[PDB]
Amino acid sequence: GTSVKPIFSRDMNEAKRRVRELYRAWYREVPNTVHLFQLDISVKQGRDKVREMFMKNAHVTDPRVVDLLVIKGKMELEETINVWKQRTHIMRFFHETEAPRPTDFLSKFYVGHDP
Amino acid sequence: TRPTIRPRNDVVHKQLSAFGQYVAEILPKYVQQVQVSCFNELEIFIHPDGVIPVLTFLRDHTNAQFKSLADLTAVDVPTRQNRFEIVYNLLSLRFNSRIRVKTYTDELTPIESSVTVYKAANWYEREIWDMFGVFFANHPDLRRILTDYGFEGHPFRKDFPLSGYVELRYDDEVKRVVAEPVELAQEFRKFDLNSPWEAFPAYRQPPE
Amino acid sequence: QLIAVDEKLDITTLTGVPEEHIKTRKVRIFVPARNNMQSGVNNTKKWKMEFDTRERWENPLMGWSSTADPLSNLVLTFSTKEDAVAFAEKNGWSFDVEERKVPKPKSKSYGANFSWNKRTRVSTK
Amino acid sequence: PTTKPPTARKYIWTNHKFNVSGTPQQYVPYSTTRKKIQEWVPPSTPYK
Amino acid sequence: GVRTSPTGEKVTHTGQAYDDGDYRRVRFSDRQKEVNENFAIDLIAEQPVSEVGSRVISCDGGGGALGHPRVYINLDKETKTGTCGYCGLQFRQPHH
Amino acid sequence: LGLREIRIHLCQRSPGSQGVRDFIEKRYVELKKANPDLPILIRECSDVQPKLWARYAFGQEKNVSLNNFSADQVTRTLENVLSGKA
Amino acid sequence: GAGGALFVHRDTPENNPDTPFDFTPENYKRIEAIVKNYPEGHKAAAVLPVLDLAQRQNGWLPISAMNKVAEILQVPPMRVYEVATFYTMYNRKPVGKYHIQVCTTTPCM
Amino acid sequence: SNLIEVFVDGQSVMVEPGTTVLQACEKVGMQIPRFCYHERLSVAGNCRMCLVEIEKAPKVVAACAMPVMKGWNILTNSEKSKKAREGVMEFLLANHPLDCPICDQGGECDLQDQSMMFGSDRSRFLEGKRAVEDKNIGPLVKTIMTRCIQCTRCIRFASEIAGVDDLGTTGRGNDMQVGTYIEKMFMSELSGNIIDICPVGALTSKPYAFTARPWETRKTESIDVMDAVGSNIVVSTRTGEVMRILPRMHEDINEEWISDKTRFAYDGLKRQRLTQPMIRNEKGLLTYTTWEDALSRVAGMLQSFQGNDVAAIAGGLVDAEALVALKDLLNRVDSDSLCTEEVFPTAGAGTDLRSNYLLNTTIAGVEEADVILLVGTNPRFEAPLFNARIRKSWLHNDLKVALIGSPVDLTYRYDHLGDSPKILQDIASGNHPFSQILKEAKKPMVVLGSSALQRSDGTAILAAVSNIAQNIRLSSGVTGDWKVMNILHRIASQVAALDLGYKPGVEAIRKNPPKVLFLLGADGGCITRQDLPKDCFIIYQGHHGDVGAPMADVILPGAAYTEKSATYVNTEGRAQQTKVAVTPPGLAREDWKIIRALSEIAGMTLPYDTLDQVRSRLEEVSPNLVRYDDVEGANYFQQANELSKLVNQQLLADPLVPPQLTIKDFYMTDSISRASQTMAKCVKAVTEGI
Amino acid sequence: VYDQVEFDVPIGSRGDCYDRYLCRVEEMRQSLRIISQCLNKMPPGEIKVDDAKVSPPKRAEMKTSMESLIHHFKLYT
Ligand code: SF4
Ligand code: SF4
Ligand code: FES
Ligand code: FES
Ligand SMILES: [Mg+2]
Ligand SMILES: [Zn+2]
Repeated sequence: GTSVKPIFSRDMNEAKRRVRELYRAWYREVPNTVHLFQLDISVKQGRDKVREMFMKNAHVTDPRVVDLLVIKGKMELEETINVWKQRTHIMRFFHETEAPRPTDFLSKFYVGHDP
Repeated sequence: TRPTIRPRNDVVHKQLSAFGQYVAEILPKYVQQVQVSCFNELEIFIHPDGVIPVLTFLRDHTNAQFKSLADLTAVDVPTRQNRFEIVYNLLSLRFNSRIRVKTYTDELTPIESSVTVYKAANWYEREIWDMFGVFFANHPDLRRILTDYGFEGHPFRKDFPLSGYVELRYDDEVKRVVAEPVELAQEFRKFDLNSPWEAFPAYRQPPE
Repeated sequence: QLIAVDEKLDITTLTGVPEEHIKTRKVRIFVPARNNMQSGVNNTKKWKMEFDTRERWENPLMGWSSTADPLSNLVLTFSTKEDAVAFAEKNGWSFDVEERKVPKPKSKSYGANFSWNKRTRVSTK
Repeated sequence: PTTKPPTARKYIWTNHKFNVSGTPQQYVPYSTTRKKIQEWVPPSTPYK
Repeated sequence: GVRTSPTGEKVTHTGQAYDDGDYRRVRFSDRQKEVNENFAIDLIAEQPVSEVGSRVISCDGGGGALGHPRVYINLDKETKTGTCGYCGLQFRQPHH
Repeated sequence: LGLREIRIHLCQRSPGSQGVRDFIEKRYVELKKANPDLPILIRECSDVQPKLWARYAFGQEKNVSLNNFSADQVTRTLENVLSGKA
Repeated sequence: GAGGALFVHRDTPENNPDTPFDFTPENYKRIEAIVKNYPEGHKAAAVLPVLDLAQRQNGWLPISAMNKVAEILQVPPMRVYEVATFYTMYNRKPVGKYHIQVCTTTPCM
Repeated sequence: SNLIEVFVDGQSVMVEPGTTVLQACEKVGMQIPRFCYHERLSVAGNCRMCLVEIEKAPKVVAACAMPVMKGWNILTNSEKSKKAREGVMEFLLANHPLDCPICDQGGECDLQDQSMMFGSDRSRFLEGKRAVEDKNIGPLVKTIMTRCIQCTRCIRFASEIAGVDDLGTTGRGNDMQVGTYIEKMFMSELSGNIIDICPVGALTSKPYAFTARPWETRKTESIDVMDAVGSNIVVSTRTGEVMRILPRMHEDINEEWISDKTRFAYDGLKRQRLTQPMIRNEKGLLTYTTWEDALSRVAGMLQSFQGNDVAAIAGGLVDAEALVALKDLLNRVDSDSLCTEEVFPTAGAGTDLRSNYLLNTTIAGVEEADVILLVGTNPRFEAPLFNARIRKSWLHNDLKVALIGSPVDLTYRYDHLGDSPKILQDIASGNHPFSQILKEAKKPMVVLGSSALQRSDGTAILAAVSNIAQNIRLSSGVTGDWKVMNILHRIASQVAALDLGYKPGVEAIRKNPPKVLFLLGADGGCITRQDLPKDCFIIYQGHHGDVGAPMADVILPGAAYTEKSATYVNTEGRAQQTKVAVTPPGLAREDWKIIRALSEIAGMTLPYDTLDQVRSRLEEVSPNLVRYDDVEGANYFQQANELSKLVNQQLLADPLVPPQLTIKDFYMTDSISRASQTMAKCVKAVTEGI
Repeated sequence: VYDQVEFDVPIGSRGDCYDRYLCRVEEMRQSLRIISQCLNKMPPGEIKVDDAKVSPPKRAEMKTSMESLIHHFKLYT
């Protein structure tokens, strides 16, 4: 029951199919992105980052949430392909000027009060 | 009551009440409520499934003729199970009138795009999607319109913080503009202004 | 057409909040206490959701109050505690709820000020 | 001002200064408040 | 009422001067420190106390609508003077 | 290696703690008479389950469920932990 | 017009808590007779007459007289201060041997 | 039943007989404007702001005093009611001074708000205003008498709640004034509350003067640690600094009041603060260092010693999280010498039964008793809100109070049975008339202060009081849930420590002098270096430089109660949690985080990494410590009485004398209050007249 | 008071840029007309609603009257 209306997919199988299609499109786009934006990363780095972004949301079990995630990923792909994005936008995925924040207890205790 | 109080208009109030009754009788499938505000502003609450029929009837009917869409926006009310309130404002030039149509949705439920009924909605629905995250089904070209490229989240939502989560600055080592977690030299100072004494008895709620 | 989704509601991956501000945060759901400097009770009608206080420091220039907490100002208003709990749950925030405290009904009696044999009699008026 | 002189006050500047930006006489902002938290001062004598 | 700290820095009306070990003094090297020289506490301390032949006096700071809100000062205590809470002027009844 | 403390978390009005309650009503007194130096902390429990806790040297602990135990079962378990067994 | 009399007390060498005041033995007999009229447990009701009695022996009411009445009746001193400052026949300052009071209300005016 | 039906604006409601019009309007959720009515004071009826129209009645009635009559129809928004409110506001504002920009009441003024909501927007007053001279009633309450609207709330509070008759009205009519008529200091442990109840800026806080406005403040709802009552408070902050402390209404505990130490000792949080870790240099002087160095030194000393050598003393302001963390850390080195500065008898049941060391009746219960016996304690200074509850019962329920101890002034009349502890035995045997008094009492209550327990004969005193309770129980039977036995605590950390298995008292330290000592906020001066061997390693953790700091080898700066989310258990056994208002200053850290980091450095890492995990461990040890605001407990008085009958320690001849003999002693008691300049001013004011 | 002034509304014929330019020029002329009327018809009186719970009072009233000061304070905070 729970009486919900879908966006595109009726169960997780169709949602997974759409996820795979979007992943294929991003995988094909990465080399062109590296060429056009004149990025100093490799194609391997770009595809690894695409996989990491996809795996960030691997725990989702709602087909509607997956449909919205695919819609957002398609929005980002359309944005990248048309060059609406600049090199700064593409490089924002890699956080190159962010100092690594530690995760163990002792370093956090040393730096400050935040957990 | 004369010099400083806004005058009333009962004729327009009666006309709008009668027309609201008219609209409700013609479309019982979707119309849930009809209201006439004290300053003569007709409001019609409907079911989401009736977004396209209602508007179509309102813009096409001989006695309606609301051929112009002033604006279309959304309101976020987190306490409601259906978070978002979709508000259409329509103007009739033939009858020199205005009408407001309201419906509801939540985060995961699409609303039918009304680009077919009104061409003006295109950018309005894109803006609602960008600011609030409300998806519109069958929209020609749905994408962000106001926010920056790659911006995460929807700013107009009540939960979103006023200054957001990231800022921008130019970094010389990478020779480009970078986005970093927001740090503020001076924090925005939250004021508590609400008076502990009630202002308007006419709006008092039952004590539950 | 309806698809009968079976799972609990969860929208964290769509809100765009950085994960640090989803997992390490604690919200408080409460009806705010009446300000003891006044007698009005109109600010004790609705439920509030607010986040935990984070570090504030002193700006080296001008000595202003600096923060790095983006949720340090966010306050949400709800009709009932159930709505607040549902919002916090669907947004993925750990919460602490406090039951609403109401003043107990008190038996007032002006004439008690002038009791024949009781301790309640006023020594002044 | 020759026919309508301004009112005289003893705190009004007797010598006008121009825009002193980009000059060793420029304004430099600073906090005008005093220290908020005082720290404990350990005793100067040995404890044993 | 200006006066310098042991470091040679002027002390403001507020009383704040950077401490000897405070690095922030570096912001004044090759520049100056802005200090207003007309101390209000000293200037108001020079005004003569006004003698009035009534128990309650009124003050509006002078200038009518150009001063402060008008207030009424009781002058029954003879051990002290009535001080305006806006302007700082002092009033007393003719005593002794 | 040895006992340092005992903790008995019993729930005030749940049926599954009833027998444990009887123990404290009758058999706790003489058990404290026999063990004047052993801290037997009697504490109140939330709707989950009754429990007994034993602490050993260098902070080693493990617990035993007392759900639906009768008073004799409770004192048998307590003498088992109090003796060089289990 | 305005009253003129102050309703605060400031100690003076002639009017302080150590100003000598005490009832005469005859006045103590009268105080006992006054106290008896009221119901037991309601002894304060004698604040109004006994205070007056003090003024009838001393001429006026020094702060020590108010303290003595408060201690005799076991009433908090601030209650006696309230009574003394409320009623206009109580003299909290010395008066002349003869107190001339001329009426100036409308029928008399 | 006995309910009568009345109508508020044509709407039916059922009310109890004798209910005032104001309360009936409140039943439907309408608030009648007021200035002089306070639901915790006696009705006055003087302000006249509450006047309302009753249908078919020509005269408006005062809603705060008039009892509703059956079939009445209140009309709270009629023209008559509105015009009454407008006229009364006009008369109130006629003589009021134009002081809002300089008044501390500015954004929090009931007069301002009700003028905006119910009054007119204009003045037609064309005369001069009255002005009155200021009164000086001490260093805590600033007085600006011109602002007074003559509500008389201060007079009713002082007379009825505080128990003092210093305030009053002198003169009459327009010239009537509120004051003391003489130079007197209104000094009492509940005095500051007259600032809260005064609706105008006539009575304001002197320490708080001019510092902040209400709209800029951030409100953090928290708990007080200045005593064992656990009063609910609001900490108001602005830009990372604590502005002031306000009461928060809790019906069960402190109502809407707080003691003066709870209200005015917060400035001590800004003085003598430990901000950085410190170690002893080569010359034996304390010098700043990093966290890593200090933790490494402490961990080295911890690794070498174990068992009986390692010991810890907990102070008065420690929280349950830090206590359990320290307990686990010392257990990992096989140490059980974890003690408190406050002594509780360990004989018989001891800490074994929660009922034995708690105020079983509770604060709320005092309202249901008719006889109370207090032994060796001063309720007024050890627990001012508890004494306020006792006076409330004494005033409204004719509660009879008797005391065994020095004849301290409790602000209400009681029966002084004496100060000899042997009298307790005389009551227990039955030769005293008070034995008969307790025999016939339906809800007898016996309260023993923890302060009395500090002396050497305390185990005997507890046995005698338990004997009195047992005699009452066997003679009258058990009525049900009454719990005659009660223990009154004065230290915030004591009940949680006892709940955690900590051994009360410092006796085990003297029995087994340790080599490594952990002073966890312990500033009582109980254990000095004369009571310890040489080369003893003393580690102090806390937020203030006090008795315990300058005698230590390593100093670890901790967080005060305003800078952490920590759990405290009051005298009732109720568990409450504080919230972070501001972060700890400098390099100071959360106490349990200090202990956990130290455990990691020494190799025996504690299982918990977050606050929820440490509270899960807290639940594992004592489950009642995570049930915030729950006070239900099981009575085990019979078992504890049996276990107490074993030993027969002899009673001392020394008369029962409390530590807080007089008001001056009340102010400076703990490290936060000892660092407060406001408390120093209060002490100077109560010792020196001026 | 737009119902009390007289002006014409320019109307185009072709819907192009040229027609929109002519409309704006004529609109400028009609605004001159309306301004002329407004100049000749300005009445006397106060400038804000005589309701101090909405509009701030005058400064002289704010410095003389208690209600005016209270309303100034509350309206500006
Ligand atoms: S008490 Fe209220 S009305 Fe009076 S001056 Fe202060 S803020 Fe203004
Ligand atoms: S000082 Fe405050 S509480 Fe006391 S009478 Fe005046 S207004 Fe009322
Ligand atoms: S006696 Fe003079 S007016 Fe009455
Ligand atoms: S509130 Fe009723 S007269 Fe004051
Ligand atoms: Mg006040
Ligand atoms: Zn002035």
